[PDB]
Parts: sequence; structure tokens; C-alpha cells
Amino acid sequence: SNLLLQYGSFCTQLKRALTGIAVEQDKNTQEVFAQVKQIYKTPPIKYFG
Amino acid sequence: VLTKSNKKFLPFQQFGRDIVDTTDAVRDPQTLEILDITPCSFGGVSVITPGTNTSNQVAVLYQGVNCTEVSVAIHADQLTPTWRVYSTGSNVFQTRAGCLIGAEYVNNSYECDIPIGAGVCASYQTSQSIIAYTMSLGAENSVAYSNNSIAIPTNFTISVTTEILPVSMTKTSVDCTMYICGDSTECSNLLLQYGSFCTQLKRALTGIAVEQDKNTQEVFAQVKQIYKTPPIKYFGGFNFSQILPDPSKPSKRSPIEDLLFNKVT
Amino acid sequence: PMQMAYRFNGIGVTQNVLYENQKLIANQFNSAIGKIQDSLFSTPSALGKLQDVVNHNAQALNTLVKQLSSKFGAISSVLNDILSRLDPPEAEVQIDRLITGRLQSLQTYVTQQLIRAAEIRASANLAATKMSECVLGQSKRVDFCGKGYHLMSFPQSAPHGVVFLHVTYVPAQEKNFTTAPAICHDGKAHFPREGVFVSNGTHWFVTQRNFYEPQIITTDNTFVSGNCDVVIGIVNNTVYDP
Amino acid sequence: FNGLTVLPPLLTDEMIAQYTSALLAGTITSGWTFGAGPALQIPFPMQMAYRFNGIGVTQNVLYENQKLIANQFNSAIGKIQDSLFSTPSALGKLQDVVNHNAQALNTLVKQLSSKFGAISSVLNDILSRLDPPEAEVQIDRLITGRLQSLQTYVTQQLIRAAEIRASANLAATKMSECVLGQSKRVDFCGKGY
Ligand SMILES: *[C@@H]1O[C@H](CO)[C@@H](O[C@@H]2O[C@H](CO)[C@@H](O[C@@H]3O[C@H](CO)[C@@H](O)[C@H](O)[C@@H]3O)[C@H](O)[C@H]2NC(C)=O)[C@H](O)[C@H]1NC(C)=O
Ligand SMILES: *[C@@H]1O[C@H](CO)[C@@H](O[C@@H]2O[C@H](CO)[C@@H](O)[C@H](O)[C@H]2NC(C)=O)[C@H](O)[C@H]1NC(C)=O
Ligand SMILES: *[C@@H]1O[C@H](CO)[C@@H](O[C@@H]2O[C@H](CO)[C@@H](O)[C@H](O)[C@H]2NC(C)=O)[C@H](O)[C@H]1NC(C)=O
Ligand SMILES: *[C@@H]1O[C@H](CO)[C@@H](O)[C@H](O)[C@H]1NC(C)=O
Ligand SMILES: *[C@@H]1O[C@H](CO)[C@@H](O)[C@H](O)[C@H]1NC(C)=O
Ligand SMILES: *[C@@H]1O[C@H](CO)[C@@H](O)[C@H](O)[C@H]1NC(C)=O
Repeated sequence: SNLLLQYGSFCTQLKRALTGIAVEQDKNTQEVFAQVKQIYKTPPIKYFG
Repeated sequence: VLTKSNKKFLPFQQFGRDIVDTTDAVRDPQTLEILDITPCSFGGVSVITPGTNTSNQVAVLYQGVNCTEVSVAIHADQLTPTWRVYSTGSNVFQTRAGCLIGAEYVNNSYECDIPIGAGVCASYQTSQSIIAYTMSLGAENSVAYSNNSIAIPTNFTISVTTEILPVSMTKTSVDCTMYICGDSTECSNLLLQYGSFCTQLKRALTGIAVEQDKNTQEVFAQVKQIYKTPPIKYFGGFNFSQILPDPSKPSKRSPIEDLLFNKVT
Repeated sequence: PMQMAYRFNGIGVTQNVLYENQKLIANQFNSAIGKIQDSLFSTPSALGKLQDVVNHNAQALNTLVKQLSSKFGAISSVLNDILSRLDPPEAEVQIDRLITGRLQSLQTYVTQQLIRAAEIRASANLAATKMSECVLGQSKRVDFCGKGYHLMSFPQSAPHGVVFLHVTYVPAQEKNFTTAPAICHDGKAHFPREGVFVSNGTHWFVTQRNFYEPQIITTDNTFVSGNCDVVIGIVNNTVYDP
Repeated sequence: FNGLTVLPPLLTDEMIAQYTSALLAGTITSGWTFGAGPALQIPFPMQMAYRFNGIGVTQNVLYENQKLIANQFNSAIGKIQDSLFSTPSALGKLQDVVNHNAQALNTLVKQLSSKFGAISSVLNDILSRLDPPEAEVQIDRLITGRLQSLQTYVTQQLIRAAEIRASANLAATKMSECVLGQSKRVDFCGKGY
């Protein structure tokens, strides 16, 4: 670890990039699926024509 | 950790290996018993805070460990954050994301404030402290469907919404000679042997630079000619003064444009 | 006002509504535009996606200039001392080490810049499409130029980006009614031309589909097709002839 | 497991199922009107008549052919299950993502056992065999190799996340235009009107 300390700030950028991907995934799912405001319930499933 | 196993080794084998390389199993040379090797628990020690301007209390989320182990290792000393634990009691909750210390699990449900993981979010509510709960997806509204029922609106609302989009980024250029071999005549000769990395770095930067101007030209220059509004008069009652240019200040922008330019730094 | 009458006609609502509610519509538009300024000003984290670009570029530059102080497993981090402390061979070795490290730093920076430039290019193409379809025209695509039916869009400049103000139409104050697909008058079924059949309990009317405006059923509002034995929910009322 | 951790999604599978149920209920009970304001109820045959008007066919075609259209729709839904189950290589695009992620992780965990021009891939063997002078050189070699490996992994992950983001944007547009309304764009919400 002491020798690795001399190589600079590679680790902080690697961690930041990975966290960026991680939050982006949840953002993608929320954008695709959370398009409705209120949860709508089907009636007693009945004659739909 | 060396636990008891049930793998059936062959009499001439010593170790065991997984699908990649790792020594999953081992055989003790004396008692001749299979022993499974499982690695020590490790992970993140993430921190939940409501805001220093609001309070100072915190919660700590250990990722992917059984609360039991944490507590076990909290007792004695095995953990390595070395925080003397952020305050224990009826405040150790076990969620699918991990082990949460510093918040209490309520049975309520409302809109998420600070995501944690799985359905579990956290917030700061009322004395007031940090609580954790299961996310609520919104209210339940059963529409009165029927064979002969219809609904028709009787009024309307005109709404104005805002959308924000990036168009361009800063253009940067970098010189190898000044960056790597700063003002040294003995370093440049030792850079010519590494090839032509610098020319392609400069080419990439120049390409980004010209693309930045192409973006702005494509987005904004969609009008062949510049149009000017008349001496502003009755548009039917619609005001428009907040978006049109105001010829009473430098840079000829509009009030909303001024606010946008005075909030981004 | 004629332009907004055309806009209204493009979402399904007739021209009567605008000319008969001009004052109300103008007041609503003025109040909305007024509230926009306060909504932008009060909330600090509104222009956030625009701030992220500047922050990321600053961070990239700052890390690039911070790694210049890294030693990369050499004697020191300055060329002058390494030159004026030891022999030419070990000098070559140390300079080779530092050169390799700094080339790696530049490569990382340039690759990251290329990826972010690709993302911003995608965003810019999306912005150009929105400008072409919501500002130079009217869009029928759902939830593309705003939540609700589309009327207008106005652009505004911003540091390194654009802000679109979308003006949209949202219905409100609904009311329940009884419907019927067709009406049989003289043995032949009548279907509406542009509206739906409603009834408040006693009488039957034909209306639009986005704003209540009852009208009496007449032969210039309905068209006939076939007898009355094949449709399911057919009621029996009168179709007057003017 | 050598420092690599997999984090769970924010939205569990039950929650996504509940969104999907809500969207389906809104479509079947309210029509296209729940994406542009408050939801208003409408009978299903009238909604289908409105859609036929939207594609350029008059209303008479629907109401005088209700049973036939209902039967065709039911048969199509029935055959969808058999078509999906019979072909094994149907959901290949989704399987490609998980396969590529597994390959990337496995390559990363395998590259720990490469000598990378050192004495051995086990650091403990390196330390308790030779002096600090040569130990510095060997450790530096291993560090450079593994740093390069990590950099490659992260760059590949970013490049693939870009494509996944593009696909997610396309899916959002399809949900907003195809499901919350009717599309006049050709070959966007199917092969046909
Ligand atoms: C909308 O129309 C449908 C027509 O299909 C109505 O549903 C039908 O309702 C009747 C009773 O009102 C059901 O009859 C019952 O059938 C069972 C069969 O086992 C029988 O045991 C009972 O004695 C009775 O005859 C009929 O099955 C049902 N059909 C379907 C497919 O749902 C529905 O009630 C109407 N909705 C409204 C708005 O009233
Ligand atoms: C358009 O809206 C603005 C915002 O309210 C109006 O501006 C105010 O007008 C009053 C009366 O002239 C002035 O006393 C205020 O100082 C104005 N405020 C601002 C923001 O400068 C403006 O008058 C409206 N335009 C019209 C034609 O009525
Ligand atoms: C349904 O709407 C019609 C609108 O024409 C109502 O009819 C009129 O109602 C007023 C009520 O004061 C009477 O004075 C008129 O004589 C009615 N005219 C007609 C056409 O008969 C009708 O009453 C409404 N019914 C319900 C149940 O609301
Ligand atoms: C954690 O340990 C307890 C103790 O037996 C066990 O019941 C439980 O299944 C384990 N797993 C988790 C994470 O809950
Ligand atoms: C429509 O809404 C406006 C604003 O709320 C109100 O002033 C007006 O009276 C309403 N009209 C009807 C028909 O309810
Ligand atoms: C209308 O419907 C009623 C009930 O089905 C029927 O008795 C009558 O003959 C029909 N014809 C008309 C238009 O009155």
C-alpha cells in the first residue's frame, strides 16, 4: 500500500467512474418505468368487450 | 474461515480449486478431513447524513454482511473502520442491501428521500431523527370502468414546464513538450523514441474542439435570417415581456436569460 | 390569437373555445410565465445537469495537474534534481519512468474526454431535434415537448446549453356520463362524425372528446351505416332533420 | 470475491411488476388519456373505435366486426406464448448483457494469477524470498500490471454503459409514444399500422 500511494490518484477516479455507472443504472430504470403518477388498479376483472 | 465440508476428494489429491483459480477447499494432512475455505467478510461502510445545516446525527450502512457478524465483530475487536460504532441499541436493522445502524424501521411508507437499497430508503423526520422505511410507489386509484360509463372534461389549464439540455463543453488543448518534459533540453530527445503518441493526442483534442462548435451551430443556427419584433404592442393579451430582449441593459438578454446566466458558475 | 386557434385545432379542440375564453387563457398564460421565474430562482439545484459538465471538466484538469507531482516510483518528481544529482545512465532510467507515467496520464485524460464528448454530442442532437420539432412546429408525439397536449415551445440560452419552455394543455374538472356506440332511429344505425354520444339521464347529446359542448343530434352531425341488429350497445333515440 | 462487490438495484422486481400493472390498468381502463392529465374512463370497444379512426378506418368496421376482432386478438396473444417458449434463442439480447458482464469479471479475477514479468503471482512468496531492493522492483512490476488491468476494465464498462444508456432512452421513448398513445411513425411500434 505504501508503494501504491506514490502512483497518484488513479483510485479515486476509478471509484468515481464506477459510482457514476451505478447511479446511472437506477436513473435509467426510473426513467423507463416510473412514467405514471398514481398506481391504477384494474376493476374486478370482467367483460372487456 | 475453515468450515466442515462434504466434498469427496480422491485419495491422491491435496487441494481444491474453483472455476477460476481460488483455493476453495483443502485437506488437513493429519486428520485427513476436507475443509472448506471461505474468505473473510468485507465491504463498504457507507454513510447516511441528512445535512450538516440541519443536524449532525448520522447512520451507517454496511454493504452485504449479516448484521449478526458485524455485532459479533463489534464485540471484541475485528472491524477495521475503527469508529467505536455509531451508537447501538434497538437500532440494528437488517435489509437486503446490508446492515443499517443508526435508524429505526417504521411500518409507514411515503416517497423516497435518500435511497439505500432494495425497497429501503431513509429520511429525517420527527426529537426528530433518522428513520428508514420501504418505498411507496404512489397512491392507489381504481378507475370506475364500466360498460356504459364515460368521463368528459369541462375545463382546461395552460401549463408551462421547463427542460434543460447541455449542448457543448469546454475546448481544451495540451502540449506534450511543456507537460512531460517541462523546459528540459535533455528530456525531449528521450521522448522522440516513444513514437507518435503526441500527434494523435493533438488530433483527438482538435476533433473534439471542432465538434464543440458544430454542436452549437446545429442547435441554434436553424434560421436563415434574423427577425425582429415590431414596436411591442398588443399580442392579444399575452405578455411575453419575460422572454423577449430588454433594450435597457447591456448584453441584450431577457430577464429569464439573466437569471439563468446569474446562477450557473 | 389565430395562431393559437390553429394550435388548439391541432390537439382536437375546436376554434370556438379559444375565441370564447381568450381573456381567461391569456391570464393563465401570464400567471404561468410569472411563476416560472420564481420556480427557477428559489430552487438552487435546478440547473444541475449544466453544472455537472463544468465540474467534471474542472476535476479532469485538476487531477491532470495534480498527477504532475506524483513520483511514479522514481527518485523525485522534478527533472532538475534528477538531472543534477546522479549519473547519465540512472538519469535515463528515471526519466524513462517519469515519461511513461505522464504518457499514461495523458492517455487516460484523452480517452475520458472522448467518451464525454460522445455523450454531449448525443445530447446536442437531441436538443437540435427538440428545437426543430417543438419550436418550428407542433408535435403530436406524446410527452416529447412537454407533459400534456402540446401548444408551443420557446427557447432560451444558458451557459453551455439550452432551456426550453413548453406550453401545454391539461384537461381538468371531469364529469361522468352514459355512453352508447350508436343510435337507431328508423331501422338504421347512426354513428358520430367527430364526437361521442353522451346522456345526462334524460336526453341525448353529441359532444367532442376533450371539452364538453353538447349539441342536439341531427343528420348533419351523424352518418348512417347498416341496419340495427349487429352492434351491441345501441340505444334508441331521435335524429332530427333540419 | 477479491475486492469486487455487486450492489443490488434500487427498485426490486415486485415494484417493477407493480409499475407494469399500473400502466396496463391505465391503458385498458382509461385509454390514452392518463398520460396527458387526469385519467378518464372509457369503454374498451369505444377506445378501439377511436384507434381505428386514428389509422384511417371508419368506426363501422369495428362495431360490425367485434367478435371476429376479439377472436383474432385472443388467438394472437395465445400464440405469443408458444412462439416465445418454442424458440430457445429468443431473449438473446438480454442474455448478451449478463454474459458479457460475467466474462469481464472472470477475466479480471483471472488476471491476478499472471506473473506479469515477476517471480510469482503470490506476493507473500515474493516478500519472504528476497531482499527489499529486488522486492521493490518486483512489487512495482505487479502494481503496474494490475493497474493496467483495472483501467482496461473500467474503460470497457464505461463504453458498454454508453450503449445501455442509449437503449434505455429508446425504451423510454417507446413507452411514452407507443404505450401512452398512438404512433403515426412507421415501423416504430411494430410492422404495420
Ligand atoms: C357488462 O356486460 C357484461 C356482459 O358480458 C356483464 O357481465 C355478465 O353479467 C351477468 C350478470 O349480470 C353474468 O351472469 C351470470 O353468469 C353466471 C355464470 O356462472 C351465472 O351463474 C349467474 O347466474 C349469472 O347468469 C355474466 O356471466 C356476465 N358475463 C361476463 C362475461 O362478465 C357485466 O356485468 C356488465 N357490467 C356492468 C357495467 O354491469
Ligand atoms: C408583463 O409582466 C410583467 C411582470 O409583472 C409586468 O411588469 C410589471 O409591470 C408593472 C406595471 O407597469 C411595473 O410597476 C412593475 O415594475 C413591472 N415589473 C417588472 C418585472 O418589471 C409588465 O407590465 C407586464 N406587461 C404588460 C404589458 O402588462
Ligand atoms: C339534461 O340536460 C338537458 C339539457 O337540455 C336538461 O333539459 C332541460 O332542463 C331544464 C332544467 O331546468 C328544463 O327547464 C328544460 O325544459 C329541459 N329541456 C329539455 C331539452 O327537455 C335536462 O333536464 C337534463 N337532465 C338531467 C337529468 O340533468
Ligand atoms: C444471518 O444470520 C442469521 C442467524 O441464524 C440467519 O438466520 C440469517 O438467515 C442470516 N442471513 C441474513 C443475511 O439474514
Ligand atoms: C374554469 O377554471 C377557471 C379557473 O379555475 C375558473 O375561473 C372558471 O370559472 C372555470 N369554468 C368552469 C366552467 O368551471
Ligand atoms: C328501440 O329499442 C326498443 C327496445 O329494444 C325496441 O322496442 C324498439 O322497437 C326500437 N326501435 C325504436 C327506434 O323505437
